[PDB]
Amino acid sequence: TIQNDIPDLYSVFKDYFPIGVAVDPSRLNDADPHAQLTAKHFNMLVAENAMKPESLQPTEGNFTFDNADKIVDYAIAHNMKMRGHTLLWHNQVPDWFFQDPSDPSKPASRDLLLQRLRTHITTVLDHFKTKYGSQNPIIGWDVVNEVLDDNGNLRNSKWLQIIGPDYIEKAFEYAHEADPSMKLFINDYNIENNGVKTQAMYDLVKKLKNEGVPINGIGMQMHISINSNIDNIKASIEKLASLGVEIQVTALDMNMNGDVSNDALLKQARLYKQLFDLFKAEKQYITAVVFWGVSDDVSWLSKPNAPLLFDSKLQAKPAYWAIV
Ligand SMILES: O[C@@H]1[C@@H](O)[C@H](O[C@@H]2CO[C@@H](O[C@@H]3CO[C@H](O)[C@H](O)[C@H]3O)[C@H](O)[C@H]2O)OC[C@H]1O
Repeated sequence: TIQNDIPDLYSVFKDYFPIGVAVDPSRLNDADPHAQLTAKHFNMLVAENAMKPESLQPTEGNFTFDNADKIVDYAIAHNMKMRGHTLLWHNQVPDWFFQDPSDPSKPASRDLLLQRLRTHITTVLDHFKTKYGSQNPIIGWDVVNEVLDDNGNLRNSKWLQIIGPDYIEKAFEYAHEADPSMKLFINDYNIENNGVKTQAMYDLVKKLKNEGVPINGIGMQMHISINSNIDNIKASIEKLASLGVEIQVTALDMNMNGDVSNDALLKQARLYKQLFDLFKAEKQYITAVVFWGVSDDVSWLSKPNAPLLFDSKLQAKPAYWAIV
């Protein structure tokens, strides 16, 4: 049972940016405590899995939008905005995209993979626009997800192998052409550490924007840990923001490295407070902050963990109180 009378989390940040959460379509019923926590605390929603490539086009031409639409319907019913996650990734993407259809033992050509990418992107964006029109809550999409490797080079996924380095620019071109009203993001993890990957993201976006690629923002996943350095996060935000793009914190959670003790929860509260003070200070750049999961019991991180503001019993944790 949730605490109904404590402050609605997103309301605390009304003068800064929307506060969202990634959800599962099976946790949206009015009688479900997870759905109650969702509607109470967040004014933005993201599909944790239902809008990924495999979740939308499992086999070629066979589009499965029911779960995604259930989430969109819920966002509309609760006056929430949404982020679309994600049009291209190297995980949760079906193998058929990369296979020659006449000989599945061989790879698709650059032109065929690009055509499939264009058809996927266009169908996905046209689906939400035609079904929901002006009521479409989605304000932007993670057009590409995790395209850098941890050394800062382009990740050598099948997209890169088959097409080459311009597959990123093409994804953005296709998305922009399908729906120019959507803000287009490049999303990634570890770019908040002010290391080689942060520099590579800055370099890549600088390059693509100078070439006219329609990138509107950079999504910083923010899968931080109890040991993360706030100074590095501030420096990363400032560096990426210098490109003149929006910054969104897209998948925030805190890895406790196995320590879920009361002492650790207090340390987590101090760190989350510092993190949100930083986000508020950078409000001129940050346009959304989204948590990757509603409560600890439904977090994607393996156990034991305590990554979010609501615990495994759906109760507000010390970090929630520290922030509000
Ligand atoms: O077995 C499969 C699971 O492994 C899968 O788990 C999801 C994996 O993707 C996570 O979201 C990513 C978290 O990291 C970054 O933020 C990415 O951008 C996200 O996409 C989900 O949280 C997990 O639920 O689910 C499907 C199942 O078949």
